[PDB]
Amino acid sequence: FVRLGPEPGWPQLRLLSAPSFPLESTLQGPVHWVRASDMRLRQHVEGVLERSRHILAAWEGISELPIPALAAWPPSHLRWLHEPLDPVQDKAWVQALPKVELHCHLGGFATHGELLHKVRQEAANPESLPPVRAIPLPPGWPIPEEPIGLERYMRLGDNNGSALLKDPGCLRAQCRLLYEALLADHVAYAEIRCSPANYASASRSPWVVLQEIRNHFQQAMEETPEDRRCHVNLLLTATREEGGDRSRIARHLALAITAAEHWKNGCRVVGVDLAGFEDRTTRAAMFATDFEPVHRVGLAVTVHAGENDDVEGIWQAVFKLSARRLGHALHLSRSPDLLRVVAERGIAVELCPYANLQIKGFPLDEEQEGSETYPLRGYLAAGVAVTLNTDNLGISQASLTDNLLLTARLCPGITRLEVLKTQVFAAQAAFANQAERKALWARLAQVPVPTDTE
Amino acid sequence: LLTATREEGGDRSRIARHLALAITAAEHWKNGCRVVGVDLAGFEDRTTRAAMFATDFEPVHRVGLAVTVHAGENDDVE
Amino acid sequence: LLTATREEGGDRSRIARHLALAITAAEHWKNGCRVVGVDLAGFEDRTTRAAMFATDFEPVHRVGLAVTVHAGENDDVEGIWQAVFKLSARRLGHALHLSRSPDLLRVVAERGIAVELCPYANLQIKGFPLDEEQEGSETYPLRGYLAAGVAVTLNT
Amino acid sequence: MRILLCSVGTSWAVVPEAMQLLGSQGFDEVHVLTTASSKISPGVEQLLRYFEMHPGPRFSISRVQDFEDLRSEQDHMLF
Ligand SMILES: [Zn+2]
Repeated sequence: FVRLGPEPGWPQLRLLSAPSFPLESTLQGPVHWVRASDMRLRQHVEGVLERSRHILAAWEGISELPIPALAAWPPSHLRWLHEPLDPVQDKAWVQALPKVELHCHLGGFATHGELLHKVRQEAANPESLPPVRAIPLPPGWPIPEEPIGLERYMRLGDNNGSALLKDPGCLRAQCRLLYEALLADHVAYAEIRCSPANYASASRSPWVVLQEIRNHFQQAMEETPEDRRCHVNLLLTATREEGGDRSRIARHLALAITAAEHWKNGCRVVGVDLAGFEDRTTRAAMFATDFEPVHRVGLAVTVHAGENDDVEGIWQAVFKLSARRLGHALHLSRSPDLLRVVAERGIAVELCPYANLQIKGFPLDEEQEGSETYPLRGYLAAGVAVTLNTDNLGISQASLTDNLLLTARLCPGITRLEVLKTQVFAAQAAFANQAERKALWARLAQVPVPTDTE
Repeated sequence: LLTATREEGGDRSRIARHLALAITAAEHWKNGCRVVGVDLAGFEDRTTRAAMFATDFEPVHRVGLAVTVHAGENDDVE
Repeated sequence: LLTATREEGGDRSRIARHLALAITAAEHWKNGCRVVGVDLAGFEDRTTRAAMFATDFEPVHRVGLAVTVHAGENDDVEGIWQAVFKLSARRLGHALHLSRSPDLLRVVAERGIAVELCPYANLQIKGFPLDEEQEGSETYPLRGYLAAGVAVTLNT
Repeated sequence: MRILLCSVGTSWAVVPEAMQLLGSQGFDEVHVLTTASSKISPGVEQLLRYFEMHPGPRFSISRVQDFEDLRSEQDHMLF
């Protein structure tokens, strides 16, 4: 007897059982006659060994993969990730990516086109519908020849928002249609920003509007299967301006505090969004005492500190408002000390490629990078947690898929791993709880398999 | 009236919840029983002489909610 | 870490020297041993409680110096609240009463603010029970903090 | 429990010899896999007679259907 030694087997192969792969047997006398119905077991075994080789090959270097499930990818597929993103060839791969949406405005979704009419045709009171104003889009939209600035950008969404969403029927259509846009884009987690007091009426309090918005999204979420369901959380936008009426901020801040404990499950209010008029008169510290109640009840804060080309406003947002996320904020590099603080404290930067290109303008399709480029890759290289968003699905006329692909043209040489790293950043930056984060991470583990690699 | 209770160096989160609840409820109900103001009550001392609650109550003043204040167990006119 | 100690009596000249020393040394050394933050050391009470030094620590935040707040011999959550938001503290020392404020505990975990626990010192100063059977109303809050998602560190 | 799996060919005597690896204690049950070849059919009965006169462990002489001879790659994958 020559013994070749015990064999431990393979960890996921020694658990297989006979019922899973039955062997049909015909009894001829005292001797069994066995046959195999198909080749399923070998296909299972070889698929396991195929995956086991991938994990061991990618085992050394797993810390550099934002999604650990990517270690089961073939080494050719992993080399594909490190290659620069192709805006025209990776349209299908980006479209199928489970995405995270952190900066999306409810009032800027169905601003023009067929979607504007679909919201209008479901008004509860068609006689109260405002006339459709003539708002012509700049030529080349969504990629204008020249940047249009912030004033012209907000005027492109004048057919929707407060004008249209005071109607309960229009508000319902806007919420359900926006969710349908999220599902079509394979968004797994979204945070929608709304201004419920802007849509309030004499008989409809801002609490009534917000409760309708939440239940419209909750009903949409419940009707969707768990596998492809987009979890929607709500941020309340506190809008600042030059005097006029700042009791609306107190109403929105109080509404978000009230809504925070009201809904502990499903769609829920998870933060406030300080936004509106950007100036040294309306800089962050002016509202520092308004947000003390927000901080006492554990509500997160994100700040629209991204147009006036200031860095002092970002300083108050980080340190006077305790903002967890910064909207836009394309001029962090102006203060290399503030850039270090943003990366060190984990403050996430919400980048909106199309909106930034349309409002500010950035060099496009340049083969080198310098002094004017979109700061996405510079922010990533500095350790900033960067997320990519749509800002306004309607005004910008682009989905989250289009915004991700535009970063290929905005930032030369951005890799497909870096796109995946922004989705991971957005999951970490989300104002989600443990149950929402766990559900979102299970979705992000399902990265689409690339086609036509090498 | 919703009572915002002063507590000695303690959680102002319950005050924030009560003050925000009143602002939300003040405009929710326009008829019948309705929330019409806030009460500042609870602990009272030289620390809580209610000057430093003025930041908490500016949002209450912005939405036209009336305020009544408890002069508690004390002999202070300040 | 340079320690700025709060003192009974309002003496803030040595705090001004320590805070200015850390700012000067922050960019002086960029390799090897370097000054990386300031610690706001221990005198308790509403006087010398965090937010009173928010003006003092504006220069520290502007030069990218991290802040840890060193709570000691106190049982108030307002100091932790002011350390997190008025002081922008990135770490908390001896924060043994976070569970008493459920909102504060969630904020600490959500913002990734670490809690520096010192097992022996906390036992010697506060006196937690030892070798007890399961749990309850007296146990060291280390395992309670971990279950809440709090970044917990153990120190000497 | 101790189960012995033994493939067999034109050399049926390997299975009874494989029975003696553990000594007098033997195996709690032994199972034999066989191909459908007619050349090795006589060895199947020789295994049966040995099993009858040495009983006590469970016996199986399960024969792989539609596998007569190893001709191409498909035969081995079927086995
Ligand atoms: Zn925006």
